[PDB]
Amino acid sequence: TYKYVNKKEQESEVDMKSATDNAARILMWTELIRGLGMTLSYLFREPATINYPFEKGPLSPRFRGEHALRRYPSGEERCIACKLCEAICPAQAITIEAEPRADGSRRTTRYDIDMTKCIYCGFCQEACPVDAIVEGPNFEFSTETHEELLYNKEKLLNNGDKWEAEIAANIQADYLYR
Amino acid sequence: EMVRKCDPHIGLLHRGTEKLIEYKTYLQALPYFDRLDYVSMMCNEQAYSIAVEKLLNIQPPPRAQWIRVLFGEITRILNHIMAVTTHALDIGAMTPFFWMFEE
Amino acid sequence: ASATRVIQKLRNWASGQDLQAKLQLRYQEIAKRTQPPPKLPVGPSHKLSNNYYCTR
Amino acid sequence: GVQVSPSGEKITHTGQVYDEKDYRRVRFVDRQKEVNENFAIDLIAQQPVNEVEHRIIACDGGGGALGHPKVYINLDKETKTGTCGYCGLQFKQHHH
Amino acid sequence: EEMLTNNRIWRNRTVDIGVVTAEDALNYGFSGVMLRGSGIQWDLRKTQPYD
Amino acid sequence: RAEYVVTKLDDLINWARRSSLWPMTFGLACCAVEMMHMAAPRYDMDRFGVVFRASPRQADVMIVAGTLTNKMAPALRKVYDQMPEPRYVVSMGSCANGGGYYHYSYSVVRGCDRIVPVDIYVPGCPPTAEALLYGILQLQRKIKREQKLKIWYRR
Amino acid sequence: TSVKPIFSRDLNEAKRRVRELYRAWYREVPNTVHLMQLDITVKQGRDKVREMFMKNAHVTDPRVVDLLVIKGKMELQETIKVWKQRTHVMRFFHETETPRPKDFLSKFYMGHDP
Amino acid sequence: KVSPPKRAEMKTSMESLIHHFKLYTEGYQVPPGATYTAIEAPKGEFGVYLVSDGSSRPYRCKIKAPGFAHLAGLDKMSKGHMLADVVAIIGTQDIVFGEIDR
Amino acid sequence: RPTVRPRSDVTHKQLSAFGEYVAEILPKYVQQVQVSCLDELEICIHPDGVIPTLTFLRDHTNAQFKSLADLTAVDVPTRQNRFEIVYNLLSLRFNSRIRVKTYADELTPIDSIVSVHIAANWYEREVWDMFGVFFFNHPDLRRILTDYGFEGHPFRKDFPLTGYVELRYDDEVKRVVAEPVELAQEFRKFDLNSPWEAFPAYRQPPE
Amino acid sequence: GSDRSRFLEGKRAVEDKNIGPLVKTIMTRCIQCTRCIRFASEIAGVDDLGTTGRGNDMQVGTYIEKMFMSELSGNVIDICPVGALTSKPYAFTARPWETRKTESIDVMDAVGSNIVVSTRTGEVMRILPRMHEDINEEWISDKTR
Amino acid sequence: LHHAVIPHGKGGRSSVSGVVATVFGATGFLGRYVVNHLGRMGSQVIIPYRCDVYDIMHLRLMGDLGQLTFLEWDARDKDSIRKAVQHSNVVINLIGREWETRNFDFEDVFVNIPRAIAQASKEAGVERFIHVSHLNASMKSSSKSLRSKAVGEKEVRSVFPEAIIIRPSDIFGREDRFLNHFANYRWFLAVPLVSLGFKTVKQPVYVADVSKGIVNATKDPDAVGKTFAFTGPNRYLLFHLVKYIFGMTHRTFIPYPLPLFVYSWIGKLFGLSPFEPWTTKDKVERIHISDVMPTDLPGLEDLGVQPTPLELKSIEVLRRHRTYRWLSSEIEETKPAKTVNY
Amino acid sequence: MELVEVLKRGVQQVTGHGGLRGLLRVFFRANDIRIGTLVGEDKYGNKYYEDNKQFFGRHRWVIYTTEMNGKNTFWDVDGSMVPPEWHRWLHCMTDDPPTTNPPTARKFIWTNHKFNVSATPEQYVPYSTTRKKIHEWVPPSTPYK
Ligand SMILES: COC1=C(OC)C(=O)C(C/C=C(\C)CC/C=C(\C)CC/C=C(\C)CC/C=C(/C)CC/C=C(/C)CC/C=C(\C)CC/C=C(\C)CC/C=C(\C)CC/C=C(/C)CCC=C(C)C)=C(C)C1=O
Ligand SMILES: NC(=O)C1=CN([C@@H]2O[C@H](COP(=O)(O)OP(=O)(O)OC[C@H]3O[C@@H](n4cnc5c(N)ncnc54)[C@H](OP(=O)(O)O)[C@@H]3O)[C@@H](O)[C@H]2O)C=CC1
Ligand code: SF4
Ligand code: SF4
Ligand code: SF4
Ligand code: SF4
Ligand code: SF4
Ligand SMILES: [K+]
Ligand SMILES: [Zn+2]
Repeated sequence: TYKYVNKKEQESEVDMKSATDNAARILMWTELIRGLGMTLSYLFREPATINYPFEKGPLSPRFRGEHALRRYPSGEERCIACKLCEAICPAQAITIEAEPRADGSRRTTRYDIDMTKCIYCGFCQEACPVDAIVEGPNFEFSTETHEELLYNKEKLLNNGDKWEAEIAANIQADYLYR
Repeated sequence: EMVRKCDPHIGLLHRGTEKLIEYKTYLQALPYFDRLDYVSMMCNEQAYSIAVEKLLNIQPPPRAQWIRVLFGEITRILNHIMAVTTHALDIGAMTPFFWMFEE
Repeated sequence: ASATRVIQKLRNWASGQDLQAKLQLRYQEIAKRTQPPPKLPVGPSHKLSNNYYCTR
Repeated sequence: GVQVSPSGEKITHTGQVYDEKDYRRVRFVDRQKEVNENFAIDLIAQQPVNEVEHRIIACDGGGGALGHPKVYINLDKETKTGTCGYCGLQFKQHHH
Repeated sequence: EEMLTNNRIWRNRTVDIGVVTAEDALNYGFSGVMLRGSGIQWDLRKTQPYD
Repeated sequence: RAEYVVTKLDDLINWARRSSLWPMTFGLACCAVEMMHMAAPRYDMDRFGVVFRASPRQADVMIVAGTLTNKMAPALRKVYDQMPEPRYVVSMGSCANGGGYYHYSYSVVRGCDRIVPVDIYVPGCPPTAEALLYGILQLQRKIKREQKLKIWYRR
Repeated sequence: TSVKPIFSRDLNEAKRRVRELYRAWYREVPNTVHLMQLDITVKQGRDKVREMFMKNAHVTDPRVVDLLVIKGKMELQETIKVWKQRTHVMRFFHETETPRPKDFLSKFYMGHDP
Repeated sequence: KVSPPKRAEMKTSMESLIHHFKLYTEGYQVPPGATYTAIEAPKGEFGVYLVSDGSSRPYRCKIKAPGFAHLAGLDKMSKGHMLADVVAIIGTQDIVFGEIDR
Repeated sequence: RPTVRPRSDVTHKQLSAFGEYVAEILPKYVQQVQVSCLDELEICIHPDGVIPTLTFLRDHTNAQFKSLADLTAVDVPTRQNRFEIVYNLLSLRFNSRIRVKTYADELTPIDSIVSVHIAANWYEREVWDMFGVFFFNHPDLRRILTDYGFEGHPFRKDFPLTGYVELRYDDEVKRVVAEPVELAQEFRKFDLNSPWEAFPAYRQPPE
Repeated sequence: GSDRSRFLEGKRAVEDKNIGPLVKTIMTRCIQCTRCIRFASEIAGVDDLGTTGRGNDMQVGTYIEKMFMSELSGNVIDICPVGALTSKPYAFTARPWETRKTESIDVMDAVGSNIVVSTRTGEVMRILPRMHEDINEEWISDKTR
Repeated sequence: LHHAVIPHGKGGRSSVSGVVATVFGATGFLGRYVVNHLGRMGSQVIIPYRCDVYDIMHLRLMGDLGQLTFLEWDARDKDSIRKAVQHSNVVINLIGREWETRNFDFEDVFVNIPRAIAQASKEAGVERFIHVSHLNASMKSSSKSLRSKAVGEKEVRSVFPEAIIIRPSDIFGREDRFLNHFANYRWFLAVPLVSLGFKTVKQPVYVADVSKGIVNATKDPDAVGKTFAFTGPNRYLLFHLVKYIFGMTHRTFIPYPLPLFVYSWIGKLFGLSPFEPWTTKDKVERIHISDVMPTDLPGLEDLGVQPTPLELKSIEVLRRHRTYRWLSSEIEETKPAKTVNY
Repeated sequence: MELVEVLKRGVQQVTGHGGLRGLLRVFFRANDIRIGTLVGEDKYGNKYYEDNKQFFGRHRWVIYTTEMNGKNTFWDVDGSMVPPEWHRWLHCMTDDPPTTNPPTARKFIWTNHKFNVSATPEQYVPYSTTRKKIHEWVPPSTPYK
């Protein structure tokens, strides 16, 4: 179906009272006064502004923030050097050079994520088969140099150790959907 | 002040999206469509998804289709809010911009 | 929501419309941020029988 | 456990320390080289061996879906413990 | 709508501005909102529905 | 003591320049959509004293918000150069930081720091408006740390 | 053998179009240098135009010569307007980059490049 | 073989893990062919002309943006008008330049 | 089958009948007519008949395709004419879509259809800018998406993804200057092709 | 194959072997296809590999602790379709989608066998054989591998 | 060579050139061009600074992702100098002032700081030390700055015996203090030259030429203790040079003979300033000291740099100082200055 | 009436922050005068008040500590000074503060939170964890033979 937005059905003819009403609308600026009243009501409403650094904006457990490498409860790193997160990374922001460790486990030696190249899409964390790489809730990690956003494995493991008390709770609240 | 000719030079946001898409896989090329029209992200995603679904000869489940329509109309409200309020901002009024941007 | 009766009357008259019924600040009617865990259904082709891939 | 090079900088869990004559230490001059103190190899070395009864033991990471893919380890060799490939957990058959 | 639609300043700014005929819109291939603004009854959600 | 008076005067001028930050009405893409979401009533930059000005002559910080194309780069450099002297640059989003999703494109400058000196990098694609406000406050702290009069006095 | 021409039947009128384009560029160089505040002189710009024509001056296919004329007309049009800026018109000179030397000793001293 | 399985099924099943691995490394192979899919986007008819050569990467992806045609028609709409109504016409055309430039 | 699309053999038959109709109306130019299993009609014509074919489809009474949806090019650099120019046309009267294909090489231009559809102006500018396909009788044919001094046509298959030059600010000349491209990362190509064929319906006969 | 599993039981597991410093054996993922057995019997001709047991318990390898070290012994790593027999020096370093392949020839043997050098990020990662029916057929020797 | 210093990589801006260099006057005027050339060819550049990070912001570009390491330093802190130079093949010294402050005078600036930098470089075992002196800073000169640069040249030679010593002439370029100084003479009534600008011969040299010479010196197999004279290709009288400057500026030109005694008085009056002085007594003395003929010293020609003439690279400096009437004038609108030989 | 009740809530807010010094402290640090239920007091000194009568977004807030990790954060309040559990509660991913539902304790979790350390000596600098991948040669120390 369809409807008209500006077409009128027939006409209301010409009448003295309707003419006086239109004349008063033109001369007395009635729609302008109406708009004044609308923004006056908005003046007397309560603003939606939050006090920013003390009241943060609401979020969700699915939120994609700063990347982190997680660990098992034993303390062993979850990552098993399988590289499919960098295979699925649409920006080619991950570099996963790897070799067998001293105990023979399959681990990484270089895990770099270029945060200036990353598009923050979560494909790595939804591709990871062991929940090693995650995108935790940190978003206030702006830096004063370009180099500080070129993360390596030490930086990512430090972020994982820093945010594990929140990342684990979010994954607990979220994993039944994914 | 009268305009005799308009010549819009574009390409100052041309980033070779089609070439990058042909260099990446389908799931990798999906979030480019979020950035084509960055006011109707779910709508562009739906367009690309329906194209790939038609090529794959598969159909999404009915719950997925209803969610896609719901977020399609959500994108439509977002885009028409943006269009109307920024049009009014270019005309000269900014209070509808602030109200509908809270929404 | 925390406005006096005189200010509410002034807002309603100035706007021309009732504002307390549809005010644009969310107070308590929204969902709780902590939700019970879900149990998502499995779709078709989880049948364990008569489910060969060549037929679908 | 972090160690200190004779140059002075710390050694990561993949020992990659810059040499004495390597110029790439001005990046650490007036700044720091951060090394994750919790070495996963030591943390998994100090984990005890699980005594189980069956010849084949199934391993997750400790959760149904929060762990790793569910694998099976065969503990037929009495000389060595069976280590799961995803975690570093070791299992030994309780043959008594 | 109350702030803009009946406002005479907005009406003087928008009415009879950028008038596109239906035939010109079809020839220029606008196809989105300019068609139904010029009166062309076309919407893909009604004519070629997908979901 | 001249050091104390110079330090307090420098703190005063840093307070003025950090309480009155006028970014330019200049964006490029989805990151600029989040920039005007930072202008939105929720995270009121005007409450912070941050208010856009259209001309670069009345601007203080360029918020590079979007993909800096090769065709765009002379325009961005000219606009930055046309600012008056105490000027800052906040790169916003992966495109302005290091190219991002279009890093290997033939037409994209791999980071706006190849073109203009960047003061603060804000990561994200897009960074949230909260994150951009975080970068703005971090810039305010950065220019609070500046000691121009003290460096002049010991010069 | 037996191809379709685009503007020119043979090489003579292709060279005629080349001469017309070169005349237009030669006339436009002083106006470009005056309008866009170029560091170069009029002699340098005309020598650069001659250099570009010379580096394209080894092709004997009429279609390719016509396409080069068309692209040169497009470049001349965006130089007639100020669509090209100072940076765009100074990109022809390569004032920043150091040219790679043509001798085997230098190309052996630096890089594994032929 | 098109959608990734659930994570629990991926961690407990062999076929699910194989398909997770292959979808997140290579991706699904789209059978070769070309389509033009048009969707009523809010700014207009948003079209994708997809050409697939049979591999897991698209051979060609043309994006038809409505704003391209609208801005091509901007000069026709701006006849007998001034700077202010040219600004109005730019506003009334639903224009975003990411989709126009691609 | 809840995971497979429906077929619509009725609209497949309708498009086949209309393909026969156009192919017998214009035998001078039509080289091939095909209808896909996705119910899309493609008509592959000689490049000389672009203007008559597009005019017939613009205003014929039974074929009112007055709206031009898309005009693009596909670079297939293994055939003799390496560019396939594709027109996607929309019929609002009959609620249909048609696709018209023609071919070109680097030295064979195609007549522009600006006299038929005005959107073809910018679309053919984009085709020329991205593929180097010249268009006859085009008003102000020039670049539309590349940089002003850009050399080469980047949507071609032989053009590199990163291009040949990159821009940076140089303080000595106080300009934005162009340099030969030097990546600090070197985009890693991935060989994501399975050595087993996936679709036996498209198995080509051996050479 | 299908897209799902109907298997609701526990999977078997096989203890690993120590066949040599070149071939790492994770025999849990062997599919009992006897390709290595046929190769080592016919081409390499050592007759050291075989099947011990019956049924689902049938295992591939040597019954004793045997050091399977002959020339042409990485070709079991080549012909094993699963990752039961992998290359110990090429342990966990790269992936095939990562590796760029350059088709070259071999030195330190005057046969001049055709090889593929799999590099990644400017570093030689692996040497695979090529197919030349007149020189080396499908396989190469241990020294060149 | 250590493996990270091998010059592998074509060209610059993303390659390794093995020219790890600590540039000490990088925050100034010649230093920005030197840092630009080093970062263009692709090199580790350590910049010790004492001004504001905002004042070094313009140097934060022209280096590719950590190729430029900025660190604070103090001229009275040997530990700061040592930590600046301890990882460097090459140390380049560009420290200088055109005036004297309350903390640092000419003797300290041109003697004590270069000696401390050379001593720290020698103790850290750097391979090359390039030190920028001035041409005709020989000895017994009329100005204190030239004598101080001579004494510092001797001190750097004594501490670091194989230090390259580069003596340019009065360097011209954008944001210089030579062409911009003579163009800023327009703000007064006339141009006060000594002896009407005659008997004073100068051959100014371009900034890009000097910086290219410094980069070719830090890569050159020769120059292991040599002294270079970086001069322009043409020698001009001072009157003809100032007349050419005002011709390119298109302002006006009224010269005025002023004796050097009262001109030094006026220079001292201008130099009495807490900010950067517009001119000083040492500045006018160096203005009216003639350049020496570079006879036996090598220069840009055998360091591989073609000296660009001022008549070529002059419009990019003096176009700022024109009015709107003469802003769009080319090179040919101004006749070149007469070149003397002497 | 309503006005006197508003004035009563106003004087409650004025005389609800301890004393005049506490009122001025919260007014010149947090730029608001509000009374909320104390639910926080974390280990670093952040306060974490809440008030469910306010609308969504202003119903939870933190008064930051004046000192954290040696930095005088009286005026330089930072968004990264919140430890992760209070970060989750403050950003409203859950309705449960980490006083009734504490997070799971692990030995590798940081016992001390660090804020944004950019432009500080404790900032992050990237490396190349590579171990050089190439060993050149060592010429002998004995001259000739
Ligand atoms: C889809 O496509 C796209 C677009 O399309 C729709 C885009 O748009 C687009 C670009 C997008 C952007 C650039 C985003 C930017 C955001 C917006 C455009 C929206 C935000 C809103 C606005 C810009 C409107 C703002 C509206 C307002 C009402 C704010 C008010 C602003 C003002 C300028 C007016 C108020 C004045 C001031 C702030 C300053 C006033 C103060 C002074 C000048 C001080 C002067 C006083 C004195 C000198 C007094 C001194 C005298 C004394 C005596 C004092 C004594 C002193 C002592 C020390 C003693 C992109 C990229 C895009 O993709
Ligand atoms: N420019 C010319 O015309 C000529 C110059 N020279 C010489 O070449 C050298 C470089 O020239 P130029 O660029 O013009 O010089 P500048 O005037 O630009 O200053 C050079 C650098 O010296 C630093 N500096 C000065 N005094 C001190 C100090 N007390 N402690 C620490 N650093 C200090 C400055 O740092 P900051 O900004 O922090 O103060 C600046 O970065 C100088 O030695 C100069 O004498 C020789 C011939 C001609
Ligand atoms: S979020 Fe996306 S772009 Fe970022 S690292 Fe993960 S896969 Fe790559
Ligand atoms: S982070 Fe996960 S997906 Fe990436 S290599 Fe490690 S285990 Fe694989
Ligand atoms: S970083 Fe992401 S959100 Fe920002 S401009 Fe680029 S594509 Fe858009
Ligand atoms: S070749 Fe591999 S899969 Fe086949 S029997 Fe041998 S070890 Fe098992
Ligand atoms: S990659 Fe192949 S061999 Fe390895 S575990 Fe998977 S199915 Fe088995
Ligand atoms: K194998
Ligand atoms: Zn395990």
